[PDB]
Amino acid sequence: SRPELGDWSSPAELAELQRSQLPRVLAQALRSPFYAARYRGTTPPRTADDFAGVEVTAKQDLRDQYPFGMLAVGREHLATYHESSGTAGEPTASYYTEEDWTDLAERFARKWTGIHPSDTFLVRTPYGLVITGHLAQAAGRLRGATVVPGDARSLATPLSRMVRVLKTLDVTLTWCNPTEITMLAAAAKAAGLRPDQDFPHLRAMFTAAEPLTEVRRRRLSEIWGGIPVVEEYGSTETGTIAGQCPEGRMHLWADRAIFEVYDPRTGTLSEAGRGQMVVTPLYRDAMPLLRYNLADDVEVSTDPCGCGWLLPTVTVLGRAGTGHRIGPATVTQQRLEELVFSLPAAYEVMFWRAKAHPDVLELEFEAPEPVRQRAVKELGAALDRELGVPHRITGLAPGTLVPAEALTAQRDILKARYLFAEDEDWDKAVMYF
Amino acid sequence: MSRSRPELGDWSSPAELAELQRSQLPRVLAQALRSPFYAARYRGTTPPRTADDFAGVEVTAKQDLRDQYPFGMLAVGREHLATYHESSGTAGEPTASYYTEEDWTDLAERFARKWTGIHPSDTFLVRTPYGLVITGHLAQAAGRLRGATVVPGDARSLATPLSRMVRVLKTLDVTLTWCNPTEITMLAAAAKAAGLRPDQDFPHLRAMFTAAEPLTEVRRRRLSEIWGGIPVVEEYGSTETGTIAGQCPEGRMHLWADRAIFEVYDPRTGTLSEAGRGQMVVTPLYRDAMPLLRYNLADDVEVSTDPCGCGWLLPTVTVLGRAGTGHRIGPATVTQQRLEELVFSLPAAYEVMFWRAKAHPDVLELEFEAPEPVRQRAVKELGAALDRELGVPHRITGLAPGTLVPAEALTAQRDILKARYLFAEDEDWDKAVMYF
Ligand SMILES: Nc1ncnc2c1ncn2[C@@H]1O[C@H](COP(=O)(O)O)[C@@H](O)[C@H]1O
Ligand SMILES: Nc1ncnc2c1ncn2[C@@H]1O[C@H](COP(=O)(O)O)[C@@H](O)[C@H]1O
Ligand SMILES: Nc1c(O)cccc1C(=O)O
Ligand SMILES: Nc1c(O)cccc1C(=O)O
Ligand SMILES: Nc1c(O)cccc1C(=O)O
Ligand SMILES: Nc1c(O)cccc1C(=O)O
Ligand SMILES: [Mg+2]
Ligand SMILES: [Mg+2]
Ligand SMILES: [Mg+2]
Ligand SMILES: [Zn+2]
Ligand SMILES: [Zn+2]
Repeated sequence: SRPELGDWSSPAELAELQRSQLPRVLAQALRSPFYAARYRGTTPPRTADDFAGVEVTAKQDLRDQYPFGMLAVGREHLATYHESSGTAGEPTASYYTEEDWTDLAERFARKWTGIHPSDTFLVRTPYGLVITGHLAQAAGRLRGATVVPGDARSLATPLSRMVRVLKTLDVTLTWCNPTEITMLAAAAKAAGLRPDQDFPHLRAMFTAAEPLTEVRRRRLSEIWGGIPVVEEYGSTETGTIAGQCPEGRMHLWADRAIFEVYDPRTGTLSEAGRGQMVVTPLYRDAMPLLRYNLADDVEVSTDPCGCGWLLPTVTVLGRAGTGHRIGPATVTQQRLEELVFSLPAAYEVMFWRAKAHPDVLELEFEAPEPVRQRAVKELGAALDRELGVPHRITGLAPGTLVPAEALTAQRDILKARYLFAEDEDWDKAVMYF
Repeated sequence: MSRSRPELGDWSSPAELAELQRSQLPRVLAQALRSPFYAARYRGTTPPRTADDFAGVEVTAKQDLRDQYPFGMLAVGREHLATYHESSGTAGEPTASYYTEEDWTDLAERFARKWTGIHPSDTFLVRTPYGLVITGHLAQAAGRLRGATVVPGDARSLATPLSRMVRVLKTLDVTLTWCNPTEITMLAAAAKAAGLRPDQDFPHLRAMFTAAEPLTEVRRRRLSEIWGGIPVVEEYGSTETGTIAGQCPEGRMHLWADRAIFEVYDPRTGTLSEAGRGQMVVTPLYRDAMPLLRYNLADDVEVSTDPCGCGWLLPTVTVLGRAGTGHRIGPATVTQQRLEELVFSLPAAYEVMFWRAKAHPDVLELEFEAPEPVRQRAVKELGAALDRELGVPHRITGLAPGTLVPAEALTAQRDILKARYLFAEDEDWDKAVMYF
């Protein structure tokens, strides 16, 4: 019913797998109050050729239509409801039928390392309204992997507990953002476990949600013993839209969506190049999207890649591509990250932050005491040689940017209690979290 | 014809129920021996295989589940597990439980035994944790079994503060909630703080499912009244057992005895019986991954086989738990359950929801929040109730709202941020790496 990797042998065959779905997709879209309103008074697009004419759908549209302005089915058919991360003030609602969920789960499950019944899969992203935890769990169950629901941002599951679970359950796969990969490495050391040796069953780490350079991705692999760090690109509104190949580039899942690159200035859409990621999902019923602009800054290739899936590649600059002018130079987060994570691994520089002033780059990072002044000097020389920005670099003690208590605090999972003995803490009566 | 597990109405007498149970025990006892824990227990001797042998079977204690952490109780290949969970309470001494896909169908069916129904027309806010504990996953699996739209509210997540849950309750026309009874009061207080009346401004809310705390009928009825007189539907369960009892329309919880053998353990005499007062013992009948033979939850319960007005033909259960622990204060014994009945007997217009007490050898110290006009009435009436019902000496203090339950818990909104490393000059770079 839905295409599989290897169902097309050329870009022309891929294009027809897409084109054949557009009548159903355009018919389903018009069922939603948003698109019915958009094409009121005129004749709607109904054929594949008409799709070239279709107007972009912006984030602002999804926000204006809160909660169910984008809904194309009866609510009786919805399986789950979700809201996006970012501004709580302007919620972005997304919702999925059971059949919508099978497409979502299949796309996440396209992990070049596999997800198997022999896997124990720690899901360490949030389950609170956002889709990310539910998505990894649904893929885990689709493939028969034992799912350990770690959740994230939950008082029930601090880092100390996740490290104990990683070790004691022989976890084989993780799902968490790239910062959480470093947070778990720092929490592992604090629990007396070496990330590079003491987790012999950990075979791959799945990651997304942040702009991630190859330089940082490779260091995260090295920190955890040289195991694969497998990136994907997605959103609450779209699910997974690209996944890594064994060579380390992300390929667009174009059999399940039409991908286009939007120039915001000219307002023109092309199938490759530099611009804003536009997505038309092909296998949705509940929340149809026509050329939804994620507004992520991306470069799409279509270059023949060494893996040979016959899919375009994508690099996600995102916000990390926003140039800040500092004296004569433009610095991006992506370029700073490459310099920070080019420091030797033995310096253990993982946690850092920078502020762009009009005149100077202020940058702080944690490094153990013996190596700190080497690290400050080498990062300074790297910035001089690569950017020529003025900089004030400060090395900090570990425990300064990422406090020791975040790495080691354990928290009992209490329920409300009302009657206490004299020697008990009655501060946990009603505020027990 | 073609469901493999029993449903309400498949037995017409206690004798028929008993045979539905006994017929599963050879499979259950064979599966139990496959686990390292039971194979070790019955090493060197003859293991139990038949129904008659079950009378002989030794209790499995919580301390056994802790000693066996993580997979000493595992009876199948790890390839067959769907999910892994750990219990609430002490993080220092974890209890693991785990379930195959088929184990999950039994769990989901038991939660779904809600006398109010769960239908495709329902929008179901799941407001218990998804972090290792089973509760969020269990409500979500039942929601999907019955076709209800599941809103994963999670609980104890920085992503879902009460202000956001109130907005969701209202704007999505939520029909069903699942959360502990304290969370029901927290949501009511957050609604008021947002300028919404729980008793009128949520017209689509038709029932509230609850568990996890000892809950008196007096408190349960007040929680119903606060939210407009809608049903508050209780169940009783544990991470290791799933749902073991659920409420009937008359307001008592019935044991799901078609899916487990329930026994009451007297710790003093060390005897197991099918009814009475003591510690809840459970033998689940429809699980493969983590077989349990007479697992003692150690919850303090009263099981009655007395007929209820509902007519389901299952024994009822009351869960005293910790709230049944007598603290002696001179000649009087005070229980949480009895204090709760007095606090929630105060008139609803006084708005007393949040309280706490400490047992001193000489005096009961009790504090609660009440609006200013009514506070002195509340202090006096609760004092007279304690004098009349317990005769304990008491120091009762009424507190300003925002004192036990801060305003920021009820109204604070929190952006769901991702890590950022490079900031413009005017931004807060404190959310770089600690972005929670
Ligand atoms: N691999 C990735 N690299 C960079 N940014 C990503 C990646 N995956 C997700 N994102 C970002 O996360 C957003 C998803 O937002 P949300 O739907 O709120 O979870 C995307 O639109 C991107 O801005
Ligand atoms: N309806 C209920 N009434 C009283 N206590 C309950 C109820 N439901 C659950 N519990 C308690 O919560 C425990 C479950 O603990 P856990 O497995 O850690 O979630 C039970 O063993 C009881 O102590
Ligand atoms: N994927 C995520 C999201 O959507 C929101 C917050 C956190 C994450 C993550 O990967 O941890
Ligand atoms: N990165 C994501 C993904 O791959 C799937 C779904 C959501 C996200 C996200 O960034 O939140
Ligand atoms: N059900 C719960 C649990 O098992 C642990 C902690 C909290 C709850 C709850 O109902 O909120
Ligand atoms: N309270 C619970 C329930 O009702 C079902 C399953 C588990 C629990 C729990 O408290 O762990
Ligand atoms: Mg529905
Ligand atoms: Mg498995
Ligand atoms: Mg328990
Ligand atoms: Zn490739
Ligand atoms: Zn009854």
